[PDB]
Amino acid sequence: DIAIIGISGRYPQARNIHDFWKNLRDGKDCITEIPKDRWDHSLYFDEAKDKLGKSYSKWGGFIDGVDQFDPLFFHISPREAELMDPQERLFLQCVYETIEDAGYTRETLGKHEGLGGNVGVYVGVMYEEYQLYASAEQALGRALAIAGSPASIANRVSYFCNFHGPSMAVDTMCSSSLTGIHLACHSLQRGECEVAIAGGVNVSIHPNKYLYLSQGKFASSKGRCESFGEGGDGYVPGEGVGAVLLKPLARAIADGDHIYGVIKGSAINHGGKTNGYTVPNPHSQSRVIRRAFEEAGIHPRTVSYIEAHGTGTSLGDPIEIAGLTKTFQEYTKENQFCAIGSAKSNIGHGESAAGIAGLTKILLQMKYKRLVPSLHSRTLNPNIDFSKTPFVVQQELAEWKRPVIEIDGVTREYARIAGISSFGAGGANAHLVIEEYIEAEHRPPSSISSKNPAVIVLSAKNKDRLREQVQRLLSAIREQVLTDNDLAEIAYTLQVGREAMEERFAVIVKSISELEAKLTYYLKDEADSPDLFTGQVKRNKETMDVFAADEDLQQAIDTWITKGKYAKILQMWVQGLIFDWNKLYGDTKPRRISLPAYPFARERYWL
Amino acid sequence: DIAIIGISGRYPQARNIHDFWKNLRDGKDCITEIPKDRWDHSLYFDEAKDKLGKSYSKWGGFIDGVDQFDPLFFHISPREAELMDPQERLFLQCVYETIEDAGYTRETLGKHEGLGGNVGVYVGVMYEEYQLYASAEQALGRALAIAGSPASIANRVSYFCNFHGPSMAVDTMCSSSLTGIHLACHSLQRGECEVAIAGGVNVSIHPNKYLYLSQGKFASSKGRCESFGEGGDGYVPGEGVGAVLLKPLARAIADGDHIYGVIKGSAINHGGKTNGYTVPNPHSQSRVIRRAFEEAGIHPRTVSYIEAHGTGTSLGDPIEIAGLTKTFQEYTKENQFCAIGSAKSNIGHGESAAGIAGLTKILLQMKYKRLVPSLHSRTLNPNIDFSKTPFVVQQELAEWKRPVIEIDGVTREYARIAGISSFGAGGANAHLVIEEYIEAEHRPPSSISSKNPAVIVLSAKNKDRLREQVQRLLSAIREQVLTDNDLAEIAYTLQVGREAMEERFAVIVKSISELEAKLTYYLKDEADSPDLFTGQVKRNKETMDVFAADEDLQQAIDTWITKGKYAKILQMWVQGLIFDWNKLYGDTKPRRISLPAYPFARERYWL
Repeated sequence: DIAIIGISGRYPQARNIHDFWKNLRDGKDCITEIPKDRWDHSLYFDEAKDKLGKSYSKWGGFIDGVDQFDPLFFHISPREAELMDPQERLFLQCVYETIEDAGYTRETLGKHEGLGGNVGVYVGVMYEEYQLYASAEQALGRALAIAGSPASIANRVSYFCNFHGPSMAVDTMCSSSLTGIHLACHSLQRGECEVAIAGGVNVSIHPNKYLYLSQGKFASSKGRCESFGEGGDGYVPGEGVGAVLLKPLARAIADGDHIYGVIKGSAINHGGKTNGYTVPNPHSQSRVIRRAFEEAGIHPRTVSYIEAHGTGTSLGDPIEIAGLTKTFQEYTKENQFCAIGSAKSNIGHGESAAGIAGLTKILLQMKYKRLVPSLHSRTLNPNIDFSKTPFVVQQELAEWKRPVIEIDGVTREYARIAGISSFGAGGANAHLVIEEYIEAEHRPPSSISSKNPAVIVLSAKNKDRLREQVQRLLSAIREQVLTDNDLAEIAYTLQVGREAMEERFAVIVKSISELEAKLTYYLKDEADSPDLFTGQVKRNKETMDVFAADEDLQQAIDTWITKGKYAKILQMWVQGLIFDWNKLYGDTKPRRISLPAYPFARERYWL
Repeated sequence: DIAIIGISGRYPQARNIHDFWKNLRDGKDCITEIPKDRWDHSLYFDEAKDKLGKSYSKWGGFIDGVDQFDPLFFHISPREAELMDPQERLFLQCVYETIEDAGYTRETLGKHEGLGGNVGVYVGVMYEEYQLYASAEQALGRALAIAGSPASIANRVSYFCNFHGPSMAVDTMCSSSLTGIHLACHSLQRGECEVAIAGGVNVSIHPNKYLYLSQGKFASSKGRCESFGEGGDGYVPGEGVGAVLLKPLARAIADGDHIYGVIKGSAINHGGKTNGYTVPNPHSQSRVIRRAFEEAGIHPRTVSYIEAHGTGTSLGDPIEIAGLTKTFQEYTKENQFCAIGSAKSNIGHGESAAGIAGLTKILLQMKYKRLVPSLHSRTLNPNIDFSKTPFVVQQELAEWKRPVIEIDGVTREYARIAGISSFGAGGANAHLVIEEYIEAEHRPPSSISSKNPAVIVLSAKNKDRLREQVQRLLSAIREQVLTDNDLAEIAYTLQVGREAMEERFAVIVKSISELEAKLTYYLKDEADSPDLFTGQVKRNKETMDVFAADEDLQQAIDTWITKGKYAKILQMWVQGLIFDWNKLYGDTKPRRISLPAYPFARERYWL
């Protein structure tokens, strides 16, 4: 029982999980031609399978802004950033976004150690194609040295966030993210780490990838993308970066963090010797799925949705279906009781982030309570008939009904269990089982009233960043339909889940409508207005000692907080004082919620 | 308690662990100038730290024959081999050599599964610099596509050997091998794998490595190699490949496999935020060593030898010594009771195989019962004084005396415990604790006599390979001073630890001297002679069904074996028959011993 308390990711035509969900439910094939920002793309295309390495050329899912970073926010020189892997940059940003989404600060995440916290980091990456530019430059002349060591992608994260736990970069073909989650979960069970950060990353920036994908017949001709049925003969590579935060279920419940799902079981293996290399083994797939389900203590009859490795390959889909059918028929002989689909039909093939993307899709589906359509499964493979299999491919958006079944003379309404599979080209295979979280009790004791008004504080490094942050908060309060009953939750998340920074903005509000009105008024260029607090921290330094080496001022702060006079405390917190927000809540701690993260800058940095 | 039952490795100026031990005990600095087979090496040298990337140029440990392979033995086309990573080739060869050394066949290693065996594979590799040639070719014109994915290094091994367990390639800077051993040991404890193969690999084949190592001030000026003391300011990179076979101690004892050592405990972590990147944290080092020793249940007072990360860096050695001193002073305040050294002063800096090389050095020292001299530690660092520390650097070959101490009023003669540390540049740190294996009882019941003569069988794929194998066996029987009391052990190892192949040679022998005489006579070109059996397997195929679909012949074989008439059974095993050698030994199973492995061919294959 390992809970998920935070997730983030950038995927093609989607900067956030919310945009990803919008594209998923709208059924959008977010796969287009290669941008001109990357290689010219006209040197290698020939429309025939002869020796150029292309002819599977203008089809790939790409994330906008791969060369965008805010190195200053991380205390990194521009000269260092220009030569640090974009995978590393993007993973660092995604980990920070995930930590912010979880409602935890780097200085209080797993911090129950006294020196910085025992947090593990696991990242799935296959290859680095950034130093290949250095090699090309060396061959042409000049001199340049980019080195790889994909361990940096996690070591830099652990160094910046000051984590004291294991930091390793696993590597299994097309299953690195699932293997990383496997290892992180086992570390959590053993107690090596109190909290973990698992994830994966992949970006396509050098044509060598496509050249190899064509030299080997792993490409997908002129088809738009993966097709789970009807004569699919390849897969379309895609970019993608993602991360998820893992904590034991009991600790998450006690701390009150919002939980997306629970990873009940996990498994990995290798197929072995087959009739050639890069040929999957249905027996091994069945065994790994079997062991995952046993470790999870789950009856397959209770499963409702399973995400498959997909790839639309001619000789991967029937084998995967056979393995699933064999490992499901052992216990139940019923048919057409489960749904099957893949996010690859939407976003392409990450090859390292495929597993994390599928996990994100499953979590979004389980949060919005709606099964999402698949793509290109209109006709289905003629080779295999789904009538005998227990799987029916989902084609349209539908309510994910809570399963109700009858086993062994007993009728029960089981929860929403789901499965995800990821099989590597080399032979490595991985599987995860997931289940939804059911809250025990849910009631806020009317904590908002004239006796205790809501305090809203936002901190950033500049004026533009603060403006973007407030814009995003307003847009979120609109698009996620937030109410005045989750005002204390927003206040707590913003108080003890966002680092204090140079520029600070604070207001006292009563209703959500008043909050929105004051935020819009601030967006309008007005200087002097009531209940508006704005300030810096570095312009003022003479009174730092005055309020740092004095305890009677702390007693005055306690008295003012008891009285409810938040105006002065905010007027001087916006300036410079450390403030324990936790003691503001004597008891009945409010839970955390998802809010927009820091709007990093978009500075360009390339060789 | 995880036992070691087999090891292999190729290191500079050493094709085998025996040559490695010879060079270690002789105190040989096996670090020389870059061979002309690799890059020209005269393009980048300038003797000054200005912009060419060299000026730390002609100093590195290299393994002879990095482009040598026997693809036919592995059923791989020459065209495939020319474009498969030399790291992958060398690791495959080393894994086969390790399995052969352990006295286990691929078809009987962890084979208690019914379909091929649940064996795990873990490999430590930092970077692949082989596709950089493809990039250079692309830039210059033409077209070529080598792709990396260092997971292949393990996936190919698992596919060839038909293993059904996890196969992953970890990546931590300069600690990948130790992290792999960590993960393999925990998998063994959890039961995911019954047997494991851990290892590491590194080869230097592209100048970009040295260019980066100079651009960053991680190089070692004009000094020959690492210097643990007296003004060392860098490290010298080196090539190296190695592997070790891991099994639980009880299973190894029951199966009778020879055991090198026992891994009592292991630990890994990350330093965190320090005063800059690539700066070690003594507190983190102390904590990881602490946790390793607790997991091992070992009192540091009982430790006798500890291998350090070394690297001779100006700002790594005092910090490592401080960490070790802090984590050792907690329990004991005594000084100069332990020895410290590094194999890096001999073989350079593997950066992925450093840990496996140190483990090999420790195992060889613990087998030959002799502490080996360090190198370049004549004067020692003036900054740190070893008088207060519990460590004295070993400078000459000496007997590794069994420690005898007095703790808490109780005097005891403890075993030979040892430690090994490996710290990464990024911040990842790892530590292992090792202890020797003490046999309970040791006596052969005079199993060799006229009533049961020794049977010696050797199989290879050709005549030249068989000739080399017999030459190596004779040279080994001479150089390891084997007697006539370990004739049954050799017979069993050769019978149930070597795959039957096309060319087979069999003899019946009584004394070791007679064995050597017959082998030498065979080396001499004679055709017809007594007690000599030679044959093929594929020239004869008509009687295969005759002896495969007949059981009365099996009864005749049993009767002949009972009678002791081995001549006919060998005369026809040399031809084609499967034979269960195990039933030849009714009881009192003989143990396995280390013998030379298959002499792979030296075919050259490069871009």
